[PDB]
Amino acid sequence: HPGFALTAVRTDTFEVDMLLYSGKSCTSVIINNPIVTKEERDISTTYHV
Amino acid sequence: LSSVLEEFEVRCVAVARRGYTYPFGDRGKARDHLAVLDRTEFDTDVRHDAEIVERALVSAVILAKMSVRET
Amino acid sequence: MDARAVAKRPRDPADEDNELVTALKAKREVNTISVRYLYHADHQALTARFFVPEGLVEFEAQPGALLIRMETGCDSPRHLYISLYLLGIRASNVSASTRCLLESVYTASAARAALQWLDLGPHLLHRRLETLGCVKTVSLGITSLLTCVMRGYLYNTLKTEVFALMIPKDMYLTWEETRGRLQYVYLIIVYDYDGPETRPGIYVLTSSIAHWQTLVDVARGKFARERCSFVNRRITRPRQIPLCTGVIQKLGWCLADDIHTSFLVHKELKLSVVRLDNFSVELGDFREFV
Amino acid sequence: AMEANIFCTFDHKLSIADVGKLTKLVAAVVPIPQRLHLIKHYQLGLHQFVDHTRGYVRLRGLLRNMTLTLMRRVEGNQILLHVPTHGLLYTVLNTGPVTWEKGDALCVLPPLFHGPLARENLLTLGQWELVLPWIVPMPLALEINQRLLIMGLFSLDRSYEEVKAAVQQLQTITFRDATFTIPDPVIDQHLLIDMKTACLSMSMVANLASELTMTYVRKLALEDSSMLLVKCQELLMRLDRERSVGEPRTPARPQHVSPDDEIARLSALFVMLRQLDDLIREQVVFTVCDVSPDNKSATCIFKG
Amino acid sequence: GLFSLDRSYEEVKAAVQQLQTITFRDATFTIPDPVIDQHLLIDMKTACLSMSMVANLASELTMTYVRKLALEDSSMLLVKCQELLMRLPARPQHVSPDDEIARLSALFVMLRQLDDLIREQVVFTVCDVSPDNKSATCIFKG
Repeated sequence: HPGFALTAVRTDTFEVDMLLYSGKSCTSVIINNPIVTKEERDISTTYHV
Repeated sequence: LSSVLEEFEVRCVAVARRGYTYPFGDRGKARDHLAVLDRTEFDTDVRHDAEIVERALVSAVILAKMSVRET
Repeated sequence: MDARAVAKRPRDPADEDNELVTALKAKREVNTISVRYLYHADHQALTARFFVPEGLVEFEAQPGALLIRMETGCDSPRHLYISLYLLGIRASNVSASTRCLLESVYTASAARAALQWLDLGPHLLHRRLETLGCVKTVSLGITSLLTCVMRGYLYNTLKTEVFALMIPKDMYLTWEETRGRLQYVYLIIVYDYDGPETRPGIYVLTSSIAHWQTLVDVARGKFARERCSFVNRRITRPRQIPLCTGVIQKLGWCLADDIHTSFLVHKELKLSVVRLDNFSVELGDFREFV
Repeated sequence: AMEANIFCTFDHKLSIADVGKLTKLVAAVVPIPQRLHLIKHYQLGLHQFVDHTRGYVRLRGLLRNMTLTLMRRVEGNQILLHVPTHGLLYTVLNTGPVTWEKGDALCVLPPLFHGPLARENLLTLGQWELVLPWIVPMPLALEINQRLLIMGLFSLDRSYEEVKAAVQQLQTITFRDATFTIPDPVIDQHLLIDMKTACLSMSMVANLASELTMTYVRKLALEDSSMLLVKCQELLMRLDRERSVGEPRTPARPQHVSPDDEIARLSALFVMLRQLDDLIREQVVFTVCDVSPDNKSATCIFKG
Repeated sequence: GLFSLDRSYEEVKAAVQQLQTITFRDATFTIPDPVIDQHLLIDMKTACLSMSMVANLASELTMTYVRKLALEDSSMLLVKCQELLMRLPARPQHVSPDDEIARLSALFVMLRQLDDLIREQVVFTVCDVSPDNKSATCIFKG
């Protein structure tokens, strides 16, 4: 035994399945209509809604 | 030996001038002997000179053998 | 072989319904998505998204700044996107007061890694760089996703606003006292030679000249002093053979009349810069010369 | 309207398995010797330029004049081949050995497959095959073109081990990702005429230029403009070590010389550069932006 | 512009009478009044400075490559080279793969700026030629 005490710390990962309660009409969700922008990959043409 | 001893570093450093340039099949191995080659010095005591010579020639001949692909 | 068809004027794509609308029309279904108009459908300009570290975001939130790839030994990352401003701390052309100014803003380990990478190698900087274009629509985040123009005009989405290229006033210089109605923009590294290291000398030289012959020749006027520094080094150091004296590459072109003095605003620090406005991009490549 | 394209057909019949091998090449460059419409497959590809005694220089010297063209859509009995337009986007396959990082300046070079077999054979057809040029980043092309030019100078002296080892290193390039060794131009103990024409194109300027510049620098030096001409005169000595306490401070210069024969040496000097001109300047032909995952497909604006 | 200096003025007339003519593509042509000028003097200095620097870039073996060839091989192309060069195996002095590739890459820098003084930017690249030869289609406009 040396003269040193040792105090290791160690984090532990636990999977958790949270429940989430909230009151009715707690927040608004104003939304614009979705829109399709067009890119141009040289063969296939990707979009971005 | 002090007359030869000063000249000895000149011929020793001259080998490094060509050792960095000459091609090899494993440049990273020959570079280690080149690094030891440039660190050579001389202790104030005369007795230490005999050891540095073996530290140099052994590291140097391993480089020279590769030029002819000697085993 | 329809004679009525060859006489037709070409049909505009806009005259036809959008390609998504042409599919929905056959089923007459109405999706919730608004396919009535396709945004970004009209851009001659080319762009690409580039992930960037957050430690280089400064002096880039304003649209219009050069992106230059910089490979450096390790594969993690294989490349880095230096700002033209971040490279100016290495430039000898920058004023000592201006150099101390912005360099304090680049107080990040990622930006600090750039200055270390310029030091590690004997190899000259100009071959390590490759211009990608100019900043547009910064993502602004923990890991910014900068968009960069490969060709054409810089501008805001839907062409609501035309982005202006920003170049610092110190790097900018002129040759002829009478600008033409049009002049091409050039990025021009110019090494000046010195004992311990060959210091870079950044410049941006807009000029009405386009032909490569007359461009490099008028460049030898003001830069003749660097040529004497190079020829002197060529005989000074046998078995030491630096290449070139300066490097030119086309950066694009501008209307010249748009040019005027301006200043950036970031971190409560104004920084005067020449302001190219309608800067269409026309990237070229570095051209070695003495 | 249909996009403008180049139709092409095979005189040979195609097996159903053979048609599927072309599907991998749908997004790859296919060089064409000359712009046309209908084209026989014998004209198609770089394979028609294959030669025995001719070296690598013959391929690149003719490939520079060739019209690069993308593969478009195989029709079975016909093959479309759209020609890229300058300033516009066009996909290209990563046929080249090296992986393509974003923004790299691609350029075309003839293939340089070496000794041991790798992936290569694909389209045997009538004792004929569709080879394709390598597409390479610009900085590597600056190196690969130079490695051949040095090994051609060493073709004269295989006898000594020192050159025999030094050629092996230039034969083996070392860069990022996988290395790909460059095949030796030397063969049958004698250099090929194309590399010999290239080595002679440099060897003339390497020597003939030395004694011809001496006549003219001395007279321009009196004008004393930028003062560089006086310092340039010391460069002419081509010394490495500082001069020993002996002659000559002045560079060597031709004596007498026939009045008209001196004119012939000047015209002979520049003409060698024209044979070397194909090697003097690599040129970008593609500029990639975003790169597809697994370093296969690419998105490149066309150049040239 | 090079020949005119360091030479007798009457000797220059013998060259100007003939160098102005060109027999390219069978048909002859003639330059309209060539004159040495300050416009050429900058073209002289750019060549005398560039070509002189090329002399201090060839390797000691690369300059010897001619003499190495004539001792072992000869051809009709080489026979003309023997007259152009100065009047009058063995170990290479050194063979460094790094020193050689470095001097070679710097040598191309001098040439790319050297060729361009006689080169011009391409204005057109023909693809097809009409039988009348009056006109033809082209690519790569200036």
